[PDB]
Amino acid sequence: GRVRTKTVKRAAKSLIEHYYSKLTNDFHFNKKILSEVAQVPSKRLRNKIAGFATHLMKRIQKGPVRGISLKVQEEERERRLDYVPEKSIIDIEKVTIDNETKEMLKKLGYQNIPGLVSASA
Amino acid sequence: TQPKLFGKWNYDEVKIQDPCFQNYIACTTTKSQVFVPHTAGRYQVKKFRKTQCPIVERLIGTLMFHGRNAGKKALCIKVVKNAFEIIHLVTGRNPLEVFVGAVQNAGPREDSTRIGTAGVVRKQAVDVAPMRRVNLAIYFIIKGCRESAFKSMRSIAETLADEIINAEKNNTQSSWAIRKKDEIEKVAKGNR
Amino acid sequence: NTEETTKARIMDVLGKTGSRGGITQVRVVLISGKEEGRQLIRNVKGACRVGDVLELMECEREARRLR
Amino acid sequence: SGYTSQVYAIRQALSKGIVAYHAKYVDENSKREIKEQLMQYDRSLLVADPRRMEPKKCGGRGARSKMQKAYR
Amino acid sequence: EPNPAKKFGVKTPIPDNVIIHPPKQITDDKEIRTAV
Amino acid sequence: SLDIQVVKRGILEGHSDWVTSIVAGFSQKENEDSPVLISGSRDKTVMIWKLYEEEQNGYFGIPHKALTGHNHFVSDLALSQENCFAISSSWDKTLRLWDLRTGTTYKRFVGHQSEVYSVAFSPDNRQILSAGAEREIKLWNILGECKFSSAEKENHSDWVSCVRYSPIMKSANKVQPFAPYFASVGWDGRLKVWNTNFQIRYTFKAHESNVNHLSISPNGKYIATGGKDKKLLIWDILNLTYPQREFDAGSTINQIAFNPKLQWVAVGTDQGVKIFNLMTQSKAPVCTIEAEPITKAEGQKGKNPQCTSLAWNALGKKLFAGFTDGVIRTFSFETSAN
RNA sequence: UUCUUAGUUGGUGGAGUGAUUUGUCUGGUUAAUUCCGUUAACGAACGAGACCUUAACCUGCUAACUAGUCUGCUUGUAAAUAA
Ligand SMILES: [Mg+2]
Ligand SMILES: [Mg+2]
Ligand SMILES: [Mg+2]
Ligand SMILES: [Mg+2]
Ligand SMILES: [Mg+2]
Ligand SMILES: [Mg+2]
Repeated sequence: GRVRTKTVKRAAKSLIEHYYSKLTNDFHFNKKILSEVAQVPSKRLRNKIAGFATHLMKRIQKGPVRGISLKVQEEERERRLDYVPEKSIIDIEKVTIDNETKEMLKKLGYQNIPGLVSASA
Repeated sequence: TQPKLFGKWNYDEVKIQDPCFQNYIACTTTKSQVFVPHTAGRYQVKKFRKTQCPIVERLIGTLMFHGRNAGKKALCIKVVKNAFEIIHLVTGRNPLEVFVGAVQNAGPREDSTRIGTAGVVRKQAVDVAPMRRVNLAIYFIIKGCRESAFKSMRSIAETLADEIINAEKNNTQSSWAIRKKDEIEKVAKGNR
Repeated sequence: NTEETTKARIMDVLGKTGSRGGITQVRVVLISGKEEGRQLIRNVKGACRVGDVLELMECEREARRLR
Repeated sequence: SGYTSQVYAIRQALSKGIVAYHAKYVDENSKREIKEQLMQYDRSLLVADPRRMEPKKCGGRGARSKMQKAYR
Repeated sequence: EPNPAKKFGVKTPIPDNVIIHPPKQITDDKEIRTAV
Repeated sequence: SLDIQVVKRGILEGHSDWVTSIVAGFSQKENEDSPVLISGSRDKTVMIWKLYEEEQNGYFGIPHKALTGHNHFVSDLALSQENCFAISSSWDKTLRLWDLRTGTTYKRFVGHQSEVYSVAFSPDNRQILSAGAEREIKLWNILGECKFSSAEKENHSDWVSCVRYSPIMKSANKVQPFAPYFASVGWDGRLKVWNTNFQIRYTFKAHESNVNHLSISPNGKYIATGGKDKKLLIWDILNLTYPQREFDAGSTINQIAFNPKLQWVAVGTDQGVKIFNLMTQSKAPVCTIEAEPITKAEGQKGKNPQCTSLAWNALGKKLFAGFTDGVIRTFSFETSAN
């Protein structure tokens, strides 16, 4: 019946939330941190929080972590690595039209302007 | 050197020919080779520990089982030792290689599960497991000893001795044990 | 007493049956003179792991359910 | 406490001592030999039989048994 | 009440009541080996 | 061709938990190998090993004396000039002086408050330095009198992981421009260099991650530093506005130790150990992760046990590494192959 | 005693004219309205937990003429020494 009280989970969640960088993959080291890091009344309860918090550490060694936010630490360094383009995948110059599209365009009257249509056999 | 049982009964004097009982018995292990059947072990803890119990420790246990009279292994270890001496003086065989056989024989291979539906008591064909088989075998063997052993000058170490012998033989007329062993299968072979 | 005790071992422990919630259903594999290899789904009672060995006194069986 | 138990301790002391001797008075390697040696045969020579007694309860006559209960 | 210098009620925290002090802020100096 | 092929020599089995510290005897006589090996495990015990001769039975050596001591973990071991005295740091909040020939500790320094993460022994074996979670470095008398404690103005953020003393040039020349010192590395990722009299000499923010270890070249010229930073940084005791050399070893770094001569750096990572060369400008001269002794437990497989300690023998030929499974592995180096 | 089962509420928001409902759920999961997760709900209160006592580990600390071990002495049986 080894399940975790909500409090136990919240703690591990928020601890990891604030100190991710510092937190290790070792329970003992982490337990020490958790104790030096906050107010855990029960010595026992402290472990539970660390034992589980440590668990999450290995589940983030995976990435999919519902409920947790690693902003500056990870989440943001994420944006810094994904914004370098060169030529809009969209060519305003030459554009293509198919049957249907051209059909709608010839009605609109815009049928033919700076965009070329291509036929297919 | 090899630690004989009760000081005079080589364990390697036996082997489990059938594969069924190989893991569901004790003669086979290095740890099992004990001088005394008393280990105050911690079997019966996980859900299969019972296995690792030196077959005779089991016998002694199942033996000190009648209420008031029992609950004291001290003695029971005796009733079992004398019984082994006595079994030897008759077939002069390594009495473990006797008790062992008996254990393999006295265990029913088939039983009927009572499954009743609205008053009617029906039954089905069920194949009896190994652990269950051995358990039944010993329980049975001993069960009988007391039967006659009661208001008799015949002693348990004697009743038991006389039992373990015929129980190995399959002598359906001299083993309250094997009687059921057969009947349980028979009746069971009927309900099936 | 001339019986045809074909020795068979446990392949897979299916589930539990008989609302007596004690009987176990198991898939078997044989090892005996007669046939061998034939797989059956028999009903046990008692302590049983994967790979044990059980003496069937009737290979023509294999009742079954799983609901 | 009891005849049987003492024997178990007298046992456990021997085993622990023979090993304990070899630790500080012999090659730490010789200790390892004997330790596994005993461990392999029986743990009750080095380990400690954890269990003790379990206290009673006003719920009945003993540690886990209780006054009869007529229903009908 | 966490103050040994007060007569309010309690003194020991509630067993669940778990706070997790967020990291503070830090600034400092360095002792580089000058390059001239 | 002439290449580095790492031939294995043997394994030392005896430790229950992690092997957090290792030290080999010093050269009691110019260029003579020392037959003394000391290790420290999380099992709470210190180990004195009986080195074997040309062994390959499977092992390389056997346990000679096991030290019953601390009530907790052993974080580090500092060895006395002559192989006969040693200190150990523990999380139990104490340190111990072992008379290596008698499983006894004649002196325990009690004064630390938090766990201890390192023990520094002074050349002139009379100064004992200890670093721990307290963020304090304590100075002890060869007796046990805690003498001084690194003040606030001086100590650093987070805890201290390791502290060492720059070695000592023997010839009474006018030595280097630097004077012996002792540097400390903290979890705040800061490397500090101390002027003997506990006065700040150099504090540069080293990495971003915590630093698990540091090592000083026998020259007392450069210092190697690494941690979760996953990067190994080496520093010149002179121009320090930047590291004299930087490498990237796969995963986190736990121990860094230069060769007592050879001039390479052995790095203890979670993978295994990667050895680099300052001679070149390469990036991984050698590499071993080979870890799987207990791993052969039919079914039980702890893929790659991370190493917890690195230590060469006197000369610089043999190399030891303590791992997760509490097993020390021996690696020798043969070149000019092919 | 129900029951030590694991339940019980109220603020705002949603549905009903209304008693009332949702919140406290479809599915998993757990000894548990315990979690995962779902989600017209969101935030919360008391309960199980957490906690407290006792039991099991510590050849490492703290100590001990109202515990006990050892060390040098000495005494009795013994030939002494051993015991
Ligand atoms: Mg409302
Ligand atoms: Mg309304
Ligand atoms: Mg809610
Ligand atoms: Mg409801
Ligand atoms: Mg309701
Ligand atoms: Mg549900």
